[PDB]
Amino acid sequence: FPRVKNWEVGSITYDTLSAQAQQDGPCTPRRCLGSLVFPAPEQLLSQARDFINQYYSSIKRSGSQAHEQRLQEVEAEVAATGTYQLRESELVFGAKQAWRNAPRCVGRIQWGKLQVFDARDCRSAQEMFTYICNHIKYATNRGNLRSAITVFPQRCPGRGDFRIWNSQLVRYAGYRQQDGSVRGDPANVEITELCIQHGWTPGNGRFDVLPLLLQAPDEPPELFLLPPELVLEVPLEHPTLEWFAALGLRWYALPAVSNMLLEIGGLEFPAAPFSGWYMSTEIGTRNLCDPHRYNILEDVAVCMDLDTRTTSSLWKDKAAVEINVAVLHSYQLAKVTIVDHHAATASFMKHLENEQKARGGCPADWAWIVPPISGSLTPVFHQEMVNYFLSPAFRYQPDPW
Amino acid sequence: KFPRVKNWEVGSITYDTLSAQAQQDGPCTPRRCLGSLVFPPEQLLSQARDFINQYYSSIKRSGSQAHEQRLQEVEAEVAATGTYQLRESELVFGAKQAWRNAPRCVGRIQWGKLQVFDARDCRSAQEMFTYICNHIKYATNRGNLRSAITVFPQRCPGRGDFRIWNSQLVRYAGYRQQDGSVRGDPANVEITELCIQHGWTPGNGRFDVLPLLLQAPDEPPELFLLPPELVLEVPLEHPTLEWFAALGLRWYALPAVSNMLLEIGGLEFPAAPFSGWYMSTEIGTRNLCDPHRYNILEDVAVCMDLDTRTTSSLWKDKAAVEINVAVLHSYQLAKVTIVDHHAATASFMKHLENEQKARGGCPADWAWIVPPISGSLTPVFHQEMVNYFLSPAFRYQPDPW
Ligand code: HEM
Ligand code: HEM
Ligand SMILES: Cc1cc(N)nc(-c2cc(CN3CC(F)(F)C3)cc(F)c2F)c1
Ligand SMILES: Cc1cc(N)nc(-c2cc(CN3CC(F)(F)C3)cc(F)c2F)c1
Ligand SMILES: C[C@H](O)[C@H](O)[C@H]1CNc2nc(N)[nH]c(=O)c2N1
Ligand SMILES: C[C@H](O)[C@H](O)[C@H]1CNc2nc(N)[nH]c(=O)c2N1
Ligand SMILES: [Cl-]
Ligand SMILES: [Cl-]
Ligand SMILES: [Gd+3]
Ligand SMILES: [Gd+3]
Ligand SMILES: [Gd+3]
Ligand SMILES: [Zn+2]
Repeated sequence: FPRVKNWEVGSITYDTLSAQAQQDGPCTPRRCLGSLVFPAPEQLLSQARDFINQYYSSIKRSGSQAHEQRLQEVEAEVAATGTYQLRESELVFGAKQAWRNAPRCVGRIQWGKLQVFDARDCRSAQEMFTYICNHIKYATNRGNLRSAITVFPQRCPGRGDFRIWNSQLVRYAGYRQQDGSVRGDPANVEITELCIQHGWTPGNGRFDVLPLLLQAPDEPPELFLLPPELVLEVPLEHPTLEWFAALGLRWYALPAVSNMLLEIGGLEFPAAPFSGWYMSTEIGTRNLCDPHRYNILEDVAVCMDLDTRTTSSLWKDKAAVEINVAVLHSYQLAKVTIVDHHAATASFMKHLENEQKARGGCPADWAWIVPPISGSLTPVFHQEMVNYFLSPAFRYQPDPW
Repeated sequence: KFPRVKNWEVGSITYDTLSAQAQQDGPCTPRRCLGSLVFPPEQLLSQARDFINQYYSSIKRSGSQAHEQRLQEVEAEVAATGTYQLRESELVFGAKQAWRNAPRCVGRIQWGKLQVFDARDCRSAQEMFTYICNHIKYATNRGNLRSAITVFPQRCPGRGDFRIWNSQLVRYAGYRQQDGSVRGDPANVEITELCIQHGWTPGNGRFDVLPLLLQAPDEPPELFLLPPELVLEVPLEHPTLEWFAALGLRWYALPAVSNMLLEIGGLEFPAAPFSGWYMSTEIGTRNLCDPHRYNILEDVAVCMDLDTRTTSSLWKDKAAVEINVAVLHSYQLAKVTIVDHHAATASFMKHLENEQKARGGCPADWAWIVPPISGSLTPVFHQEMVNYFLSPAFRYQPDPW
């Protein structure tokens, strides 16, 4: 079992949980590919059997009558139908486990506190839309954000998938420009074009909230505008740089990923949007300062009267820190939940400790857990980590177009 | 079987075909990635054959008279002696290759410019000291630093190694207390205790340059005072924070790693100190702000009158940036070569581009290439990378005790 050191404290642990890693990653003894962003009834049964074992362990009923009976029921259902259905309590447990198992999530100290909306009876894209609106409403909670997932019907033989075409429930449009530039968010050019192609009348601002493209089984995607009073946004200002407000920057309250596949015990839920709350570096560092995103770093630095003619003035570092200060201040001012990267990584360290006691390890992707500014100022930088895949899991999947 | 590698800032794609040549298996498997872990008779002929072939291809002389002749001589030497001697030009070529192959080095744009001092006729620790003193004076060059390596005799069976017990040629002492805590550098408490144990009168300061412990084969180490005029140091001041000087901080000019093992063509050099120049985050972020190093961050924030009562003021990030400014300002004022993390990573992207054309890829350790502050503000953050072991190489080796 891999030995793991924390270099700040000197403590050492062994990740025994990694030995149970079912599915395989991209690395080999010849080469490590850890930095890459994107690396049959019998096999359904063995996946299902392992999940049921997980579930009955969690409720202190391993080896019990109810445990063996459920294993038998699942085998019989797979034999008779090619698939099986989760019980409601199994779905809740499995959704929480998938979050808990997500190696790239620094917010997992919260994994036990997750509101699970069971939408597996959803019949249409129109009912899908209503479920999504109520997710957004519940999760936003007027700024006091609450973690939630809504689970739409599973993939099954004989029917297409439910899919949310949007990568998040709330996203800003990206309009390819006349001269080849992008107005708004360059990350969203593709989905923006698809929305227009599907009847949306575009805007022309930098922060136009996109409509939803929702796909019911064997249906074209259908366009739905979000009710604007459901989409809580935060205008960005800085506590001491009064000109910052004149940038006209905004971001939205709710980070709700909507393009990932939820896998539980072999069953696949291609539509299962989940939401928490932001860590401020996601907005202030990546979304606003990535060169291929809003790319505001140099404009802020010039307004700050920094010397942008030389790298050794650290103008980039200074401007990025104040942009992150603006995000934290603005969300706090607006009474919208947000966590800074110091508080988040501190809580993740407690999560690793909890998980070492509970499970003998914790799958974690160092390059995603360490924040994109001030890396070695946070405790996770000095913590060696073991990255591996456990199920239940959130998985990437191809775009439906 | 050729990993696809994407740069996410630009969208460009390359394939690392060089990875298909990796010799020493790394620590990762398809079941788990260990990429964040700091530390994971005549097969000598196959390693020598391969290295000789490397040398002659690099001079456009594969399959020619001198190539075959050199192949026979190493064969004859190993048959008659069980080992072989590197030609002078081969030692130079191999040192530069080991540097070029170092996956954790962001400074490899310089790999072609390296001064190699051949100390393979060395004997006794007194000779090492004069060799080390020659290196330090050459490398330091009154602040206009020049990359250099000194290669002491290779390991041979039945006889002890040449070893430098210090991890660097210049290191500050770390002294315990009437209460456990350390005055000076906590990274060097052990070698301080070893140096004192061998007769060195310790100082009482936070920045006392340690003596050298130099080990001739099968002899105990010998203490050597470094000539103080040969140890160039930089008092740290800040361009605008007038009180920063009064903190009494210093760092040394020359980063000279002296505990790693150089391996060329199957031959091993446990004493081969190499030096370049600092990247400013090494000093300003890790050495001065790591909690287990000088841990100065909060003292600087107090002096800056920052709100240390909440993490979301980003007082840590602000104090860190100003410490890095102070490092850069002070080295530039002292006319000592230094490179900031923005300049260094941009040069590394150019190195990756050069290596793509020259060799079809480049072994790179993402977690070590991305700087410890402002990670996603540097281009390497957005570059996918492949990590693997090529030879010649710098390897880690156990403490010689
Ligand atoms: C409660 C507050 C939460 C915080 C502060 C948080 C934080 C984060 C952050 C910073 C990332 C990296 C995202 C990026 O760089 O793009 C992430 C990834 C992720 N989070 Fe969490 N998260 C939270 C809640 C949740 C919840 C409720 C779930 C699921 C039930 C979840 C599942 C995931 C997954 C699957 C990823 C990986 C996404 C990917 O790699 O594409 N997170 N989280
Ligand atoms: C010339 C300017 C140079 C710069 C700016 C530079 C920069 C760096 C940096 C920042 C690191 C990370 C080390 C740490 O985090 O403590 C590193 C590692 C390393 N450097 Fe360079 N370096 C330079 C020259 C050299 C030379 C001349 C050699 C060898 C001949 C070399 C070989 C290495 C090796 C082997 C490592 C890996 C250390 C390890 O794996 O622990 N570097 N370099
Ligand atoms: C629940 C939750 C909370 C939170 N704080 N963040 C996220 C979150 C996750 C991602 C993953 N994306 C796919 C990619 F790899 F492209 C990047 C992207 C974002 F923008 C996010 F906000 C999700
Ligand atoms: C030639 C050169 C230039 C430069 N800029 N840095 C280094 C350098 C390398 C290391 C590696 N060490 C192993 C560990 F992980 F323990 C840390 C440590 C340092 F302190 C350094 F300064 C070397
Ligand atoms: C190429 C590299 O893996 C990529 O830029 C990663 C690095 N770490 C990350 N970490 C987080 N949290 N989010 C990201 O999108 C990324 N991107
Ligand atoms: C645990 C983690 O691997 C460790 O802290 C690493 C991370 N990246 C690093 N990167 C560099 N350049 N130097 C280091 O010492 C480290 N330390
Ligand atoms: Cl986002
Ligand atoms: Cl150092
Ligand atoms: Gd003002
Ligand atoms: Gd303007
Ligand atoms: Gd005062
Ligand atoms: Zn790996």
